[PDB]
Amino acid sequence: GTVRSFAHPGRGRNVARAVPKGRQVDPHAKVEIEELLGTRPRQRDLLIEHLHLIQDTYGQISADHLAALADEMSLAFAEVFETATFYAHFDVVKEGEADIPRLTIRVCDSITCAMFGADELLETLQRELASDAVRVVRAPCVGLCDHAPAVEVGHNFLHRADLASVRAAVEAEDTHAHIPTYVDYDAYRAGGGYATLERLRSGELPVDDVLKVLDDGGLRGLGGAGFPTGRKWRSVRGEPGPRLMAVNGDEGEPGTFKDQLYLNTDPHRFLEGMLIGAHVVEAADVYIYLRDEYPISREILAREIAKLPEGGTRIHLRRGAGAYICGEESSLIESLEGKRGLPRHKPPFPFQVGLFNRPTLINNIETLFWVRDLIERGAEWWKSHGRNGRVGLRSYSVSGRVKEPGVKLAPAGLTIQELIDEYCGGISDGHSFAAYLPGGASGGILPASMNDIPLDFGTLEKYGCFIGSAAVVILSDQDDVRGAALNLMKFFEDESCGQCTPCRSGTQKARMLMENGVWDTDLLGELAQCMRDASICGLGQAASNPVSTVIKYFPDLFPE
Amino acid sequence: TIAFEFDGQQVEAQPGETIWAVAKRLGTHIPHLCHKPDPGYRPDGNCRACMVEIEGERVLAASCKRTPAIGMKVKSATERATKARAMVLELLVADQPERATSHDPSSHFWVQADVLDVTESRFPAAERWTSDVSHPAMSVNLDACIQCNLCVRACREVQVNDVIGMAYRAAGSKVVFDFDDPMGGSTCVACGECVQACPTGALMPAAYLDANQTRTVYPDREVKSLCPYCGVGCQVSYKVKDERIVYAEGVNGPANQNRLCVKGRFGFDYVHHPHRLTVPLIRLENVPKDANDQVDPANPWTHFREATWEEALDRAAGGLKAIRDTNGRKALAGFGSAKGSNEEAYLFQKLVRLGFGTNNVDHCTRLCHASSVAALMEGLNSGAVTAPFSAALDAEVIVVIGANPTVNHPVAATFLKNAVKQRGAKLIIMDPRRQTLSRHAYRHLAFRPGSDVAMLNAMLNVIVTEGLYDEQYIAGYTENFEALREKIVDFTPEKMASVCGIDAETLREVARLYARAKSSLIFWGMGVSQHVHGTDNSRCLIALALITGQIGRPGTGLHPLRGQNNVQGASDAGLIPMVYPDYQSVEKDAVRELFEEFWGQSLDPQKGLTVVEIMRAIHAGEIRGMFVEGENPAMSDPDLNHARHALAMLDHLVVQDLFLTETAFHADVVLPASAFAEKAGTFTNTDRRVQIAQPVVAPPGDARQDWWIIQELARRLDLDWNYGGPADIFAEMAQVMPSLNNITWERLEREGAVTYPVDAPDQPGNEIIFYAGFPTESGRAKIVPAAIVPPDEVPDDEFPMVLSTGRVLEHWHTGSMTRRAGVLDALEPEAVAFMAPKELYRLGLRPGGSMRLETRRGAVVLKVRSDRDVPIGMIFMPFCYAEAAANLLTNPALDPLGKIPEFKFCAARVVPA
Ligand SMILES: Nc1nc2c(c(=O)[nH]1)N[C@H]1C(S)=C(S)[C@@H](COP(=O)(O)OP(=O)(O)OC[C@H]3O[C@@H](n4cnc5c(=O)[nH]c(N)nc54)[C@H](O)[C@@H]3O)O[C@H]1N2
Ligand SMILES: Nc1nc2c(c(=O)[nH]1)N[C@H]1C(S)=C(S)[C@@H](COP(=O)(O)OP(=O)(O)OC[C@H]3O[C@@H](n4cnc5c(=O)[nH]c(N)nc54)[C@H](O)[C@@H]3O)O[C@H]1N2
Ligand SMILES: Cc1cc2nc3c(=O)[nH]c(=O)nc-3n(C[C@H](O)[C@H](O)[C@H](O)COP(=O)(O)O)c2cc1C
Ligand code: SF4
Ligand code: SF4
Ligand code: SF4
Ligand code: SF4
Ligand code: FES
Ligand code: FES
Ligand SMILES: [W+6]
Repeated sequence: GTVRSFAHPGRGRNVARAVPKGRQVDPHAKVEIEELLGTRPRQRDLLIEHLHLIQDTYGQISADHLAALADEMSLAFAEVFETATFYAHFDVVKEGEADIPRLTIRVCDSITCAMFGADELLETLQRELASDAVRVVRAPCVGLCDHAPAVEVGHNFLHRADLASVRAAVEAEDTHAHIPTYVDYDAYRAGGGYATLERLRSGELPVDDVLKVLDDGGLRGLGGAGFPTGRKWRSVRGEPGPRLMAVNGDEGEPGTFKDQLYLNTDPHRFLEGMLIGAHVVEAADVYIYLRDEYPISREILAREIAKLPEGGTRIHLRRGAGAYICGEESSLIESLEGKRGLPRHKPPFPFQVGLFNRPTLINNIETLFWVRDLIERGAEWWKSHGRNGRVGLRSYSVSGRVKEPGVKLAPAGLTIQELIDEYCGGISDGHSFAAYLPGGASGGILPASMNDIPLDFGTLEKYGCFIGSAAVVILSDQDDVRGAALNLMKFFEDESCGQCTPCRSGTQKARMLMENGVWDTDLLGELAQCMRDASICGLGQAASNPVSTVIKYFPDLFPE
Repeated sequence: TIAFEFDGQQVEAQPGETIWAVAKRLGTHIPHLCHKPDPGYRPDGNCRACMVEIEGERVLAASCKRTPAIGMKVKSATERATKARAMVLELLVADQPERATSHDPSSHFWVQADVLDVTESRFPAAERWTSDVSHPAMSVNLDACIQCNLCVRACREVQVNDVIGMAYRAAGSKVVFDFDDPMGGSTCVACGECVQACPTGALMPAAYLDANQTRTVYPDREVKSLCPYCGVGCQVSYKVKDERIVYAEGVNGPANQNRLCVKGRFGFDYVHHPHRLTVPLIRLENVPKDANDQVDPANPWTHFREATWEEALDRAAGGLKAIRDTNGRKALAGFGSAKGSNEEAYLFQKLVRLGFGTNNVDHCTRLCHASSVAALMEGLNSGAVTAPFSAALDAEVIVVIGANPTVNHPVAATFLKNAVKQRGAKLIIMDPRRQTLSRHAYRHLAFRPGSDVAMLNAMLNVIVTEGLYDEQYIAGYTENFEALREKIVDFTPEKMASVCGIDAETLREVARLYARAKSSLIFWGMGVSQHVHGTDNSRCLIALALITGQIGRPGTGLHPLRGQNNVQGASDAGLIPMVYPDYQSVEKDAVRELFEEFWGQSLDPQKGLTVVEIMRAIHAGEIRGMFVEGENPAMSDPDLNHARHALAMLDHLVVQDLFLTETAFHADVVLPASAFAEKAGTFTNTDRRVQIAQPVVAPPGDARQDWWIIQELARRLDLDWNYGGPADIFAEMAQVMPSLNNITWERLEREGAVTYPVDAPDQPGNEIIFYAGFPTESGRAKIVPAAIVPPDEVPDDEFPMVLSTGRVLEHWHTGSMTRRAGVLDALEPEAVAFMAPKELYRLGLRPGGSMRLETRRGAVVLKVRSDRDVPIGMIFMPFCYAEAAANLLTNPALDPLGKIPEFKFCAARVVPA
């Protein structure tokens, strides 16, 4: 009794809360995630791997499971949510939202596959096969440009896909990766493999002889930047230990597919060069960051790594979740630490402050692939190759309007005419050479009149271009040059990490300005200068190259 | 210093200084959006509006982010840099809503755009997210967001409330709460830090916008004052429009550094509530007094009639004087306020001791930290904290026991979280309940309620036996350690693990971690002190600090948190029965004669009664008249049935309050006083910081200043007082308070805050004390061993549940102020109690359902909230709800020494309702 009550106006809102503020962890969800995790650690740097485990187990990441994961790892809700939503392959489903269909089909819509009708193919598959159990979505370049158009069914990538073959895969439940035959651990050792690494560990081959061969060899970074490898290995060594190593296998530049070829044919050649560099800089752990779109490579590496002897360096294999920006070395570091892939500011530089704020060595897959050959055959053998005054060997990923697309292992410094005619079989019939992209999406667009420029590190900077990862895309007369520029801008608009204004907003405004029929080339000129000068990282600094070069070198397309 | 060249001039830069800071110090202002030059905000360098040109670099550099180096050459006026900054601003302007009708047309963004002559964009607009007005205090309109991340930094690194994140990618990057949930239904605690940080108006106080999310209300003036609620002592800037406070912002005070909590930022509204008393009231000479009496504050004419100030003052003083001159001087008592100023407390205790002629003066400190104070005086001969809460940043190990600082001292808790996040401090929480802070704790010990002594004695046993103590400190600065070494034998972790519920390995690990650290700091609160054995718990904590030497150095010491905004200052002014001002004992002849010469009147030499003793004496008919100012014992006293009986038994009760509170129901005369925001005076915070308050607005109607009312009562009690105002009172107090040496009203006005004790009028005060010994007779602290004592009332088959009482974030004590503040009322509208979900399942209840709570002393009915932080076998309930008053059930049994009731433990039964 004794109602007493209270004259305070809260009686209008007088419904209170049945639970504390915010969403609440479900006891049933906690048990399910705890068994799913098992004996795995709960450190922050395993967050993305744990997100993969939930998405693969259930086909989606429900808010119930996500909330349970945060409680397990002692993280806040916004911490796990902001991380998961960064990556394109994670589907977060909140309460009352539609579930993700069991099977997902992804149609590449990047530059090379679009030239072979990917836009119509995606429309057909959405009209034909999309249902309550099949979902059809666009995807950026999946490193299959020489087999365009490329479509992924589950984990199974289809070469030269069409309506009939894609429907065959769905009916046959052919949704898994097809592992090919490759050079395995025993065949590698029968060919003298790992002998060079053994000499290094014992001490018969001095570390100083490895660096001398690299510096005299002139090996340069094949990830695109071209920094000399021997000079980079020395710098990481100079810093106080402990030291770490990470391999960049996030091959995401549209038109680049060379790294996939070497992983799927001779994995142990890559693994030896990685282990040699790890010994030179005395790195205990090596992290391998492999892109999500390479399921065949992921399976091949997992088996071969398990075949290695009990060495002094532990190998960690990590898996991406779909982000082009994660190839940038500092953004790759943030992803390995379990966070959003946002590039860091410099200074300091990654070789001084990197993974877990330790001196870290980052190398591309192809750069480490050639380390064994450069030592066992000498620096003189490497420098014997080259044309037009340039020195070295290069692997050009060539696609487009050529008869024989693929990876060409050709001398550095060739011209596009020489590359097309001496290694690609020439322009395909019913087409005439019109334009080419020397460095993939970010390298600019050039007319066929400029077919006499050697393609090498540092030679394209005169014309506002760069070789990058040597992704060469060939265009013909039946290829809108301004349409190609809009495709690249749409790629950069989607792939921007969103950190800084010139890139996050500049790519959006540039895309909207290019979809009008008459480009305001003066306003686009001023915008391009701002993005080059003020963007934080390489993506924003190069996103305006396709617009800038098309305006400059194709004057006949823009009426006054 | 790092000397370099800036814009063609030779300059020198201090270490750890950015190019933007150098240019600003030298007068050259560079535009900035994502950089906020205020403490705690690390530059991020993402908006790119501050770009400068550095010679020998390919691209431009962010001046707010880069520090200069020897030989560098920086240029900011070049066409490249100016063009880039202008283009960044133009890109941002493209997406902004139209300025004249925007959410803040005078935002920092628009001022920066004005400086750069950018008013329109050549770039097309994009349609962004919609408005979110789910939270009653703040409004979210992300169509004006520029993605600067200042709110993310505010929530995650400054406050570390961990609510906001930046979720998606590219131009779709979006500020989100939790899983992109509405703000009103998220984990947001409404501290408002993000609102203060945001430069665009995307986040605003809801009171500034109309129904269309435009046209920020524009205050006429801003006044700098303090927060009226808790002992942290935040400095606040009140925004006033049409003589009404509409909003409040944080100020760079030494305690808070621009940070606030929800009560400080949004809880100012109670001063304008329609229930504010405006005229004196006199009880009608027809209505009897009853314990179950009820008066409607909106309509008090059922029991009262309004009176002139002269008539009401005459009635109050005449009743008191008649009781004094007929029944004797010991038949009177007074309850002062810990929420008033130091000057008002001094005048109140002077009034009691001279007009009433007795030492029966006390306040809520008797219910707060009496046992802790008793233990500390027995040990160190002092009751003060030995370090401020900001010393947590220098502490390797931080211990929080029996305190819930993220609810009851939130700004100090933000500094603790800063220590954990940025300095690697290891936090150990000892509390039967898990808390929001527990996720950051290195260890959370969740021992059984009432068993502090067992766990602390096990830790002391581990330290003593394994030889982890500081022998050098013990031999030289303490005494009586041999007694402890002898006593502690029977308190091994193996025996005590079952008693405390914490495994022996955890106890050993925590003891080693505390003893071996370079610096350890202990905080404790009501969970330790509010038991019949609270003095034992405090003795254990003091022994832990003494034997390991973790006291008297930076990052070390003992900090029992001060609850009310001015409990420390009221205690210093002598508003307690056993001492004169500055803790001078009323029993010593020398002190009594000094004060008899100072005040010119003989004084009673016997010690007074405490709050609970006073209530007992009222219930027995020994005390006849009472004067109460700024206290609500009809809700805050234990065992409210008998307490209200005692209050209704009085011959004459005078109440000086802001509203017709539950205590004022039984009053004979009610005198309307002025709130904190209407007065001037000095207030002392938990860190011994004396700070000055300023009047923001005027009192409503005919309400008067508290000091003026006390002066009127004294004058009618045959005392010749003539004080101009608080400053004169301060001078008189400083004449007899040596702790105020070198602190004056002028210095306080000029600086705003001074820490005592201080040795010069130009030097800062001593934050750390006891570095050279203790103010004992021999200069050494005495170790007093403790023994296990059971709670007064323990559960049985009749009453099987353990009942504990405490506080919630949005409400204050009895609810007299916070339930009259609109935002706080909206956040917590109904009376609720907390219980573990498994207990709800076992008892047959559902979340949000009603239940009947019963002890041997009373019964209530209220709603139930399911909470996984509450242990099995416990029910937790705040005492701020008049419809279900928690103190109707509590045990009035007292600690034998501290004389504090056992609010934190009693036996209850729960049934569905
Ligand atoms: N929002 C808000 N803030 C306030 C106040 C308010 O009313 N509202 N009041 C102010 C005042 S005057 C004061 S004194 C302070 C009080 O501040 P706190 O000391 O934080 O107050 P409580 O929440 O009562 O603290 C009790 C804590 O001890 C735990 N506990 C319960 N039983 C035991 C036990 O046997 N042993 C131990 N070791 N712990 C136990 C409880 O579960 C809870 O975590 O807060 C001040 N700040
Ligand atoms: N069950 C249980 N009981 C408890 C506690 C507990 O934890 N559990 N805690 C105990 C503790 S630690 C404390 S401090 C006490 C607090 O007990 P109280 O101090 O009685 O609580 P308040 O609600 O603050 O008291 C009435 C308030 O009205 C306002 N007010 C009244 N008159 C005036 C006036 O003239 N001027 C101004 N400016 N304001 C005025 C002030 O806010 C004043 O403090 O409660 C104690 N009781
Ligand atoms: C936007 C962006 C994307 C990149 N993507 C890749 C990539 O997919 N693979 C790669 O090896 N390097 C990539 N890089 C280069 C790396 O940041 C880094 O320079 C490289 O891995 C170093 O390779 P190296 O050690 O062989 O020189 C990218 C750089 C940028 C700015
Ligand atoms: S340039 Fe683009 S990708 Fe690089 S940090 Fe800025 S927004 Fe992110
Ligand atoms: S008001 Fe405070 S708790 Fe709420 S989102 Fe803003 S910073 Fe975080
Ligand atoms: S809400 Fe305000 S502070 Fe937060 S990112 Fe947007 S503009 Fe910046
Ligand atoms: S922490 Fe305490 S002093 Fe600061 S604003 Fe909140 S209630 Fe007021
Ligand atoms: S695979 Fe479609 S463009 Fe590379
Ligand atoms: S203010 Fe320096 S980059 Fe935003
Ligand atoms: W208190």
